[PDB]
Amino acid sequence: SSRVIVHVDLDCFYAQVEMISNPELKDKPLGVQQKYLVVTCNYEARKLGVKKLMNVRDAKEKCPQLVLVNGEDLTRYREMSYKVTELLEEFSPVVERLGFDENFVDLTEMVEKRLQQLQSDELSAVTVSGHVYNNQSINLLDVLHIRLLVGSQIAAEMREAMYNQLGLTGCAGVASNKLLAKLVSGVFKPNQQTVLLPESCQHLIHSLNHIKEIPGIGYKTAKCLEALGINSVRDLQTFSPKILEKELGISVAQRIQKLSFGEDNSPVILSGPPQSFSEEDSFKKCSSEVEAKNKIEELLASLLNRVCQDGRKPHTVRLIIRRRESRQCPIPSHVIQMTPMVDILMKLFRNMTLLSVCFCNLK
Amino acid sequence: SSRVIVHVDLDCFYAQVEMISNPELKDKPLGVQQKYLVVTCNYEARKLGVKKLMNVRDAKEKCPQLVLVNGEDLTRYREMSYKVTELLEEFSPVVERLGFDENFVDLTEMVEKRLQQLQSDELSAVTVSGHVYNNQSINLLDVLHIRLLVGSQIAAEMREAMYNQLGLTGCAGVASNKLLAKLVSGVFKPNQQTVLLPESCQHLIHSLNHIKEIPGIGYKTAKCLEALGINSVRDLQTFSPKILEKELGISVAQRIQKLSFGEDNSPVILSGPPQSFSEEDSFKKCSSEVEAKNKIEELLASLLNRVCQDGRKPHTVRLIIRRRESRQCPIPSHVIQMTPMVDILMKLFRNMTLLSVCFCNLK
DNA sequence: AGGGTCCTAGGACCC
DNA sequence: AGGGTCCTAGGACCC
Ligand SMILES: [Ca+2]
Ligand SMILES: [Ca+2]
Ligand SMILES: [Ca+2]
Ligand SMILES: [Ca+2]
Repeated sequence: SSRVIVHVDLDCFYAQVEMISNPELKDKPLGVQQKYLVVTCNYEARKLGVKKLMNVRDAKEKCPQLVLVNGEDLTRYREMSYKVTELLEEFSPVVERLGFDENFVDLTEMVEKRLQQLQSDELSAVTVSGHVYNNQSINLLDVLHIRLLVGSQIAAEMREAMYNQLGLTGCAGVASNKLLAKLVSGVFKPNQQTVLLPESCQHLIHSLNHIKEIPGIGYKTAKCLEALGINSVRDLQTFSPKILEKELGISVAQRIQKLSFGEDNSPVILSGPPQSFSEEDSFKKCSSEVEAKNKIEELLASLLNRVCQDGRKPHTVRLIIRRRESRQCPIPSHVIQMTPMVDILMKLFRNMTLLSVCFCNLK
Repeated sequence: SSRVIVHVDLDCFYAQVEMISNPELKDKPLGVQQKYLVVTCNYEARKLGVKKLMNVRDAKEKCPQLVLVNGEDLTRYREMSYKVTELLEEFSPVVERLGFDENFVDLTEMVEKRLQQLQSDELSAVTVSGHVYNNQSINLLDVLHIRLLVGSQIAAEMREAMYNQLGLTGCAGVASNKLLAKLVSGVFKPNQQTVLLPESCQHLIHSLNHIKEIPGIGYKTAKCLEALGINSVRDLQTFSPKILEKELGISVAQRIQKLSFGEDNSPVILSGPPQSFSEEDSFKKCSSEVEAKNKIEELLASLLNRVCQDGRKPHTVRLIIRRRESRQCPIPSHVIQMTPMVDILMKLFRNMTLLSVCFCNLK
């Protein structure tokens, strides 16, 4: 029932794609520009004082010597994301994606293969690759330790294979479940990998500086918790289970309190092909008229430049706004094998600072 | 783009299972008893004046010489249902179930195989099996006619294979989509099969005596339609498409009006294993106290006698009532590999003439 | 920002 | 009755 999971995380991802979509961006302070905000920055830009999601005013005032490229189209980032997943699936079929720049892999079949291609002295060579968290000694007699180094060497290959093949540097974190693997990967922040052996566990949850840093405890679940006298991870651990049941509910409170201890029971989900393809247009309360039309038309050009890909096609259409609301309905089947579409999306709008079109229910 | 679909329908199904679960029920007027109502009756019982869903008072007063068996457990009906689907999947992998006693099969690969294992004189033998609807002549030069007899012979085998193998008599209806196939199967009502060739189409939709008889036009969609001056199938055909769009919506009105003409674009859904396993307890406002507990406990005994089957197991639990409402939440994973369950279902009840427990999200 | 994800409670429907 | 089904609009979450 103990596992080995690894968690692979692409570095300043959108920007690292850019330094390969244009070699001249190397050793330059690069930021990626989305409306009037820098969405992410390469490690030259981050030490000149540019910060992720700090306005592009102060991006150019802490670093008026910053270079910028556009990030309002995602295409190159997304393609380069799926080559990452694809590459990791070459190591194991079960890979779970998480946004464009993280992935998990269950290594427990592949660790249990690699321990049965070792005679005695290959086992005596079972070292760590990368760092160990909280600089913990390894008792190479604890099979949980043994397995959690076999997985870390596997993690090295995934990272070097990403480099030698795809050209991406990225961090990896190995640990007995998706949660501790996700928190340990970020520890040694530039390009490297870190493995959480079992006794290090509590040292990684109490190192957090607010329960919002817990994977899965979000914006609303922090508000509720903070209005109960729960701020520290240990508050959330020691708090009454029943009172948590009945302010947050049975599904949340069982889940997030079990998180605070470092527990995560969920398996690695083979994401496979995506569920949906969608696009967004933010504006400063600009759309105030049925020129909602234009952005609906404009968002549907790219979407039809997308939902002809990967050999599948959509059956439902959804229009999302914040004048969130959504209206959806099935695409009339004769359209599935532009413009008549547009009037469908206006039937959804007329049925109701942002407009979005979304194509899902792919078959 | 024309297709051949067949629609197989088990006769007085629950009762026909009974006449095989007990041979002594042959040539007896059999009804199946659910609370104080006869849920269905074999064809001896139906000609003595017993009617499906007429109280078991008048069931025993139009036919005080009726024999009855219990139908408040479904098990034998369900097992015998899936042997039907299984048997039809042996003919084609893509079978769509519909309640316990109907199925569709797409025969368009198997018709297109069988027409390429015919030399000339086997093609000259391509007759109908069963009846033709509206007693229509067959121009054996129209390939749509040709294919819609090849499918009807296939339909014979499914029915005789059901008999010789499973022992069930049942009706079959073949037609170019799931809708006309479903309406034509019921035409010749005792055990037989009927095929709708293309020109017969309108003769089968206008033969209906209210738009509730259309597959998919239900209880609510009839109410709305009837409050617009729509009662006949031709009312619904000729009614304004836009006004239908904006009283019934874009997804309904596009769908059900296209139904009224005999059109159904939806493919045959390979149902595969079921999505959910659930159970129900009706009562005459009896549960009025936390003896809701008992029925929750009682419904969970059978459900755990069920959700250990077919090699899969549930991840979410749902409690349904009508004091519909439902509350669900994920089953804590340590329970997935009774009694602690019961308290979960009471956390759902306390969060709120019927009580039901439902296990789905099977993995 | 701009993408993604699943859950839920209800809504219709079928038999 | 007593089972089943999918859709939808929202709800949370992640990056
Ligand atoms: Ca980074
Ligand atoms: Ca978080
Ligand atoms: Ca019948
Ligand atoms: Ca109907």
